[PDB]
Amino acid sequence: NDAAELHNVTTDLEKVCRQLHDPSVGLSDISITLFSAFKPMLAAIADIEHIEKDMKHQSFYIETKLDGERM
DNA sequence: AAAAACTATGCATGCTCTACTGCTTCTGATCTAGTCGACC
Ligand SMILES: *OP(=O)(O)OC[C@H]1O[C@@H](n2cnc3c(N)ncnc32)[C@H](O)[C@@H]1O
Repeated sequence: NDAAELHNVTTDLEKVCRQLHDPSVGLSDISITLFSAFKPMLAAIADIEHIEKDMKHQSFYIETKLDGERM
């Protein structure tokens, strides 16, 4: 049921296969753990005249985008 | 005095080292084109 979330949190098939072996017995909690790669958070296309509607009408942070490698 | 036996020698064969020169083939170094992995 929650294989995708655990895989994203841990980024390893072996751990997902081993921990989530039984179908009924799941994991109570799943979150980023030490020495376990996690999927980075990306950004979607930005509407140029709906920013406020996208921000729910609150102050927002703007920062110059950097051309490098995400790590 | 005359005939037969032993030794000197000497020229030619084949082998052996020793080297030299040429061709064929294997190994190694270098250059160039193509390919894979990671990202964005
Ligand atoms: O085009 P894209 O979706 O790959 O761009 C988003 C990625 O770029 C990273 N990024 C670049 N610059 C920044 C800043 N200033 N802050 C946060 N992330 C940034 C994103 O993390 C993403 O991988």
